[PDB]
Order: sequence, then structure tokens, then C-alpha cells
Amino acid sequence: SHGLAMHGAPQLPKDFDHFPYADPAAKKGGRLRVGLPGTFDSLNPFNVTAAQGLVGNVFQGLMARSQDEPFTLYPLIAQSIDIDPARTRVTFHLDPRAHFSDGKPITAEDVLFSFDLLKAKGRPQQRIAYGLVKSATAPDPHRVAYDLTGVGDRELPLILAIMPVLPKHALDVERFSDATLAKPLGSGPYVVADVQAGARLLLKRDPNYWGADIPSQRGFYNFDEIDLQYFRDGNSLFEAFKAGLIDYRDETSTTRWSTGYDFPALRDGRMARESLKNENPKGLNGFVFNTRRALFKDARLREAFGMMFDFEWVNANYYAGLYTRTKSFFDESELSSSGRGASEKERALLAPWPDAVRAEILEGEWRPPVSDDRDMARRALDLLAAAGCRVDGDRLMKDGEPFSFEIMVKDRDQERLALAYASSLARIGVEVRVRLVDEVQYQRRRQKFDFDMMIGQYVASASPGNEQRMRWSSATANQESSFNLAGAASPAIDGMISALLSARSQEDFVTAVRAYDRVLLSGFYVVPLFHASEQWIAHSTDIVRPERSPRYGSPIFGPTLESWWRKN
Repeated sequence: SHGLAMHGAPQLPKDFDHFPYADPAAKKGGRLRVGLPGTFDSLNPFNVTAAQGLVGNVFQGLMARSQDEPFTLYPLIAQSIDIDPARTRVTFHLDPRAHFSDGKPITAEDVLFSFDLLKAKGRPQQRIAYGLVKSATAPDPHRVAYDLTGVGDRELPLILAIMPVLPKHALDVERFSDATLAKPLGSGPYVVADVQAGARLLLKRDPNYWGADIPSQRGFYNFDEIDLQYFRDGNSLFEAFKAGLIDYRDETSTTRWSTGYDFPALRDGRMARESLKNENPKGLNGFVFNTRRALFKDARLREAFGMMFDFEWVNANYYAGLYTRTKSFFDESELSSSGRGASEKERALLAPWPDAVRAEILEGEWRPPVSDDRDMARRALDLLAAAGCRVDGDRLMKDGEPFSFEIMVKDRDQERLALAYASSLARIGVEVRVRLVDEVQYQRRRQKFDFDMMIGQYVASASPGNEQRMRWSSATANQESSFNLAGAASPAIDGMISALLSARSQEDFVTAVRAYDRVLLSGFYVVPLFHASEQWIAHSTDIVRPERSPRYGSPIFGPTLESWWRKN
């Protein structure tokens, strides 16, 4: 009634004082200088280039998400909830203390206005989700009742709970679809104090922020001002940090992390760098096979081709040895099947699908092959022979023709990865053309699935949900512009997605995701690439953070460092 976990029970007691990764002793005051790459031209993050830093700081949901749990929400604008275990209904009881930053009280009328507006004009999956609601009503000005009878979507109440609450009295609905630089009205701890398009967004504390002493807010929002500055590209952003004009940065360049942090402020203690890790799952990016095309229809051939990617060579030659191989769609986490034998409960979930999981993966013995290479080439050729492909002279033959294909790439980093892979595949007689295509052609060809192989992303989450259908369901395998780049269309994938979507307890959810991981991996739809096991950050020593960081989420801290504060 005062907490909502996607699976299982909320881990904080009803009377918790603060989120465990917030420090209530955090000091108030000072200006945080944040630096971001790129540009912006809008202060509306909810239409379909908006400035960052507005969600949370300005625009608030009904409930606040604790990043210390996979997916659990706690009271914010809604002080409590009424929900049944089957999730056919949810009513939000609004906090009568809540008001927008002009002092206007938040009422059910604002929530229904926001629901209607976002259902019509929001992001695509948001429109679909809100469209599932049977009715949205206000039995009184402090209650919002959502009818979900017949939907069967256990995620929908939490999606409704994180909808931003927008001011009916102050939002022009006809302007919603435009790029707007007018200072927007919200209810959060900060107001928009100054904006210079493409240059800076200045946030200043609302001294009368309604929720400053709400439990889910205590210890957060300590800076009096947050200045979000936008920079051309990475080098000028990095130079501003070295000059002391920017207080914090995330590092994503292996070259810069490896050799660029030898400047004086780093050595004399004015700034520091750190690697941080939490329990958020990692992965997965990879070379994607287009299994719609005859040359990649056999999972045995896809597995064999995957054996030839030499990660150790690329890691040492391009990335200063800083990355680690991705081994799972939910890698380095409790959701991973990697190195874990399937449980009896997993095997029961998989029972209707006896062909779906390879024994090597079912028993937790499988990993993407590690190179030191005749043994690896020999393993690949033996598998290929079983798939009916044999090397004639210097060429691998399939259906009487030499095997050849194209890897479509979009930038130089991808091209170097693909060229390394092409060189390895040449050793088993496979001709691989690597073609760098411009942005417009790349996007069009990705949307139409006009490729043999390309590099794709399937970002892991600590609470996988309906987005898995977009990436892997049979229904989206042949739908233009979908995320299902490989064209996977497997009843066992669809069945495991259904099982993870219907799991109720956290233990049954973990079981289903592990089994789902095994089915995805056993299809060899992708050649997994690699990830950083830790987040690389650097910061001024004049700002500090709580001793305990959140267990989940990536990046670990928000762009405006809501839990940090200025040292006294």
C-alpha cells in the first residue's frame, strides 16, 4: 500500500526514513557544474532534442523509484496506492501537500490531463501502454482510479505510477509537439532559472519545494543550483573538466581512460578518478546474423562463425585490455545463465521446448570461445561440416557456392571490429566484405533488414519486461523498423517471454529470465561483443557522495548527481 515492487515485495519498510543510497546528512548549498556532449533545443522531454536534467528535478511522477532494487516504487505525489494482487485495478491516493512550483495544488485533474495528453502525444510504447487502460477516473479530487480489467499486463500499474504529472493550468497542449524553450512548470525540487539554447540550462532550487521532507526525497537535491553546459564533442568537454570548469564526468574512451588522466589537478588531489560497480546487468552488443536470409538460417553455422571472433586480440590492440567479453544477455548479474546449471524449476519451464537449449548452455558450461588457432578453426569446421558446409579448395562451400557475406557498419570503430572478424573468418575460407555506409543508408537498411550482418544493441536491464517482445518476439521478426534485428521467430523464445512477464515472485522471475537467457544464447542470433565491468568516473574533490551507492541502474548516478553534495 506504500510500496510497489514489480516482482515480490518492496524491500523498504512502510516507515523507512530515506532511501539507503541517500545521505540525510548531505549538506545544502553551492552550484554543481555538469557537462554534457552534444546540444539541445527543447525543454520538453516527453514529446516525440530535449535538455537533460528535467525529469526528477522538475517533472515528477506519482511514485519515486528506488535504484537500490530492480524495480520498486515508493510514494511521491501519490502518498499511497490501492492495488490488487492480480493487478486488474490501481487507485492512487494523492498527497494533499503536493503543489507545482507556482504554489498551485496538484489534483486528480492534473493526473488525468497528463494521462490523456501523453496517451495521445507521448512516446510510442507509452501511447500503447496507456492505451491498454480501460478507464481513468477521479472519484474525488485526491484519487485517480485506473481500470485495467482484461489487460493481463503486470507491468502496467508501475508504468502508470512513473508517468510525469503535468500542470493542466499551465501547459499549452497545442504547443506540446513543438520544440519549446519556455521555462516549463513542474513540481520538483528545482525550477528552470535560465536557458540558452544549445549552450546551458540553469536549475535553481525551489525554496518551497513541496516534497523536501518526503521519505523518498530526503538526502537528495543538495546543490542550490545545477548548471548543465553542453559541449561540441568529447575533447572540449574533457578540457573543461581538466580546467576545473566541470565538476564530474563519465569516461567512455579507453584511450583517454588509459593515458589521459595524468594532469596536475589529478595528482595534487583537486580531482579524483574512480571505477565503480553495482549489480546492474551488463551487455549485450554483438554481431547480429540476419537469420531471414538463407546463408544464416542454420544455428550450427551461426555458432561456428561465432567461434572465429578473437576478442582477446581486439581487446589488447584497440582497447588497452580494459574490456571484458559479454557472455550473457544479462551478464554479471543474478539474472545471468552464465556458469550456472539450470535449476529444476528452470527445466520445468523449458519442458515444452525440448529443442530450445543446447546441452552446453543448459548445464552452465558454455562461454563465447576464448582464443589464444587450428583447434578453434577445427571446431568451427567440424560444426560447419555437420551443417553441410565443407571447404573445397581455399573456400567454404554452401549449396555448391563459395560462402561470402557483408558486414554493414556505421563508423570507424565498428569497421575495425568487423575487419578483424573478417580476417579471422578468411582462415576458414569465408569471404567477408566490410562496408561502411553513411547515416541515411545505414538507418534505412537497418529498418528494412537489408543486411547480412550488422552490429546491434540489446541493452540489459535489471527488470526485463515488455521491451523483450520488441527485440525478440516472432511477431516483430518481420516488422519494419523493429528492434528484432536477427529475425528471431521461436515459439520457445515467445514462451519464455510470456513466462518472465507473468512471474509474480522475485525467485520465479529470476528463474524465468535465466531460462530465457539460455534460449536466446542457444539460438546464436548474435556474436556477443564486450563491455566495461565498471563505470569509469572522475570528479572534483569538492563534491562528495554517500558511502553507499545504489545497487542497480546504469549509469550509477543521474546526470545531475541528485545524491551528491558540496563538501564543507
